[PDB]
Amino acid sequence: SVALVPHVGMGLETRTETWMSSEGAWKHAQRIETWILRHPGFTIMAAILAYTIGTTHFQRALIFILLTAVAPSMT
Amino acid sequence: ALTQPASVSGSPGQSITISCTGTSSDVGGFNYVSWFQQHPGKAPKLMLYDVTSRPSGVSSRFSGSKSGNTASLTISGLQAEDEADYYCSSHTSRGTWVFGGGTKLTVLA
Amino acid sequence: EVQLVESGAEVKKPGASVKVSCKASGYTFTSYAMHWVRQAPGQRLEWMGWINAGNGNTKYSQKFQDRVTITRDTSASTAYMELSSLRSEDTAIYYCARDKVDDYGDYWFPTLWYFDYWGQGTLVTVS
Amino acid sequence: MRCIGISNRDFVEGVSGGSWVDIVLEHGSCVTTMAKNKPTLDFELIKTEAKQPATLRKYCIEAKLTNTTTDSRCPTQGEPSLNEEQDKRFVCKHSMVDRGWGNGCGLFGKGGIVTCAMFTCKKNMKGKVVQPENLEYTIVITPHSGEEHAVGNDTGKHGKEIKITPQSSITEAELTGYGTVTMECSPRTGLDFNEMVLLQMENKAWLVHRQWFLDLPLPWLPGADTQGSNWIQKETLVTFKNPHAKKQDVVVLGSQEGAMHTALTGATEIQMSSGNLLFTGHLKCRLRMDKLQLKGMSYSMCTGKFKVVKEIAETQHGTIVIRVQYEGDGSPCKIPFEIMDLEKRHVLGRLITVNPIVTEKDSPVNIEAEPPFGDSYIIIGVEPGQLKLNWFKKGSSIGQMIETTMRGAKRMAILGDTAWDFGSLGGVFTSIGKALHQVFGAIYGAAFSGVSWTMKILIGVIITWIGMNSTSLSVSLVLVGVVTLYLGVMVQA
Amino acid sequence: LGRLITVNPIVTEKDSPVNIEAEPPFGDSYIIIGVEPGQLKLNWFKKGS
Ligand SMILES: *[C@@H]1O[C@H](CO)[C@@H](O)[C@H](O)[C@H]1NC(C)=O
Ligand SMILES: *[C@@H]1O[C@H](CO)[C@@H](O)[C@H](O)[C@H]1NC(C)=O
Repeated sequence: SVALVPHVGMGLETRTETWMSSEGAWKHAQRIETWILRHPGFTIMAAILAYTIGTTHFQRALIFILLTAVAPSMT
Repeated sequence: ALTQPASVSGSPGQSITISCTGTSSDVGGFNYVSWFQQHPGKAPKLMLYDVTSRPSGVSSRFSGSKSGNTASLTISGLQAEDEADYYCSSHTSRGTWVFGGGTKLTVLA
Repeated sequence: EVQLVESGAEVKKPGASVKVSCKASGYTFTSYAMHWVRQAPGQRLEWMGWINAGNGNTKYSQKFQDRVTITRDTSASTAYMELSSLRSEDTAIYYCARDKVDDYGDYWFPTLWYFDYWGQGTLVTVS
Repeated sequence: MRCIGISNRDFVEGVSGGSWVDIVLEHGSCVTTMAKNKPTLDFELIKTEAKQPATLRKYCIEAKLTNTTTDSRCPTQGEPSLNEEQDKRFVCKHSMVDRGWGNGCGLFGKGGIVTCAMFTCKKNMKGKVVQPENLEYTIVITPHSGEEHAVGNDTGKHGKEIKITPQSSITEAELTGYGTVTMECSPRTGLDFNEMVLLQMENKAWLVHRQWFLDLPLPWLPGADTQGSNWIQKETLVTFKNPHAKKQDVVVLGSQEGAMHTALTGATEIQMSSGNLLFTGHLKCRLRMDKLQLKGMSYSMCTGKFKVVKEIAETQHGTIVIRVQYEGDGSPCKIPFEIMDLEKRHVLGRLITVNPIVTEKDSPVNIEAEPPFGDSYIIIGVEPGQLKLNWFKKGSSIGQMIETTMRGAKRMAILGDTAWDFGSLGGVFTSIGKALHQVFGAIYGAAFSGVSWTMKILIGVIITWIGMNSTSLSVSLVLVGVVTLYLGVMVQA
Repeated sequence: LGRLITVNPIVTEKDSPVNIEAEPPFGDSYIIIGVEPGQLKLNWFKKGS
């Protein structure tokens, strides 16, 4: 779908605000937060995986949060 | 086809502009814009090709310019002998040629 | 001097066949394409097609695909345009025009000064 | 008087040795130019028009499927055939179905199937591409005359409109009473339109990059095409349903014009209902003050009384404006105006509208000045009846520095390398900074092409963490991380 | 900043147009035509490095 390919953040923005500036600046954060609300078990599983593969705490956090960012992108 | 006014008249010694309009494939995309003068009972003769430039042996009174999909012909200092049939021709994208509907130039007495 | 000579006026019944001769002199005929343009009396010009004297290939307008055939003669430096199955609306003045082909002997992209010279015209009347 | 009233207004000071100043103009933003002994002007880019747009690509966006046909073939005799697939206006797909004796052939197994139907496009999208040669930039020129119907009177013919095109770099504008101004701009390098295409909806429009437009998964004809039927990759708007391997049916996918609207999140909207009007972008310019004159330098000093008809107002940049009417005799004459201290010892502020004159006694005048921080007093007129207006300015010089450097950082971020030309006078340091910005911005754009602000923040945080866990490399990493974090948080997309 | 590919541009005839070639440097480039008054200055930019 075209909504999956937005013409966003590729260096053409000027002083003028974009077409979906204000109300459109925050689809993804709220969408991911809602997905985490309604799909917790996957989030706990991802946290366990980050605990497992990660060696240091920073790597664990990076893997966990960024996996949770991956998760609703495909769905 | 090419759309242009059927008849254009003007006072002698004046400046008039006549326009030939086609489509994007022939006029608005190409520089193959040429104008031909048809004397009554005589063979056509080119007065202007490649509107940005002019032919040899033709007076500098005739000037041509293209604005988008419309090509314009401007004549400065109308005179009696300018009364003749003028045709706009364009080489279209498909490799063929298209001509205008023919224009009659009238000079007031 | 580039001189374009055309045949005289002809009259033919509808459905006949007419071949017109346009002879060009004063230049190298093989290195130039040849054009044929018609015009009804008091009407606009119509372009039939062109023949490249370098190779003899043919190209005609979409309207005149199945009725207009044009050939060329290198020896006489002339091109013959033949139209069959004449119609009452075919009565018009027919002009033969010339333009330059590229240095490769082909007529793919016409020059900027196309239709550089014109012939005197042939008048054909259909009964 | 044009800039007074807009938050996005910037001040440029001084001139070069050649009496020229490099400035950049923006839509919705403006800059005022003044010098030691020169009239103060108002500059605003209000219109950008392009001629003869060329249709690069026509995208279909509404479709309907009719005249649907299908036929099957028994297993192991190839694929089913119609006399019909020869025409490309239809959409066809080969799926796989079950066949049997109940299905009309004497062999058992999986059989072939194919369906085709009309693909007629109801509504469509057109993308217009325009050469930089066809661009036109319209700029309004407003000297600080101070007439009563000038402050923010954008709809009034008070300033002078100038038309500049790439065909003539030199555009020359005469100002009545202020000499004649030489205007130099760089329309070609403002935005490289070779990579942008004008996308047009039924009544709305956007300015989008050409490449992303070429990557849209919608049916298309080339712009030069006029048949209106050869729709390429039609399968993106049709679905062939094969529920249980017995029948393939084709249906039309819906309307993506709302989906397209969502896909234009990071695009900038324009309109071309009555011409390719664009209110987006920036224009780098060089201002030459060679032939600028001061109006009314032969008019004597005002001697009569003055009265205030509109009170002092405080702008967004610490400047003040006042409307005062001359009640005495001797018009035309110069308005007395000083920004003095409480003891009237040292001049504190400076005039924005230099040495104004009274065109007519009844007509009031508008005066702009920049008072210093704290207490300030405006002296208009002379004894008898000398007006002394008290004013207070909030803030501090350190503050003024912090928001001016924040604004400089923001304009640098949103312009790129060209921001170094905002007030450049030809200094070698300016050129060095410009070169460094070009190289750094090229690397930055190569590294952050097509990435959102949130993930920009994520990458910046990662870079700062890496820098904090490594000396020169560490400080370089934390610096690049913090600057990219600022860029990500500041960018709206 | 640049050099003329068509060395010595000449006006053979007053009303005859003449084609001129030049090789501008990378970046901002300015074409100077004629002399004051009425001198033409163009504003082409070269894309590359
Ligand atoms: C589609 O069906 C309609 C039924 O009314 C018919 O008129 C039309 O000719 C058909 N189109 C084709 C291409 O067969
Ligand atoms: C702008 O100027 C015109 C003419 O001077 C005047 O009629 C109009 O009221 C002014 N508008 C404003 C907002 O000052």
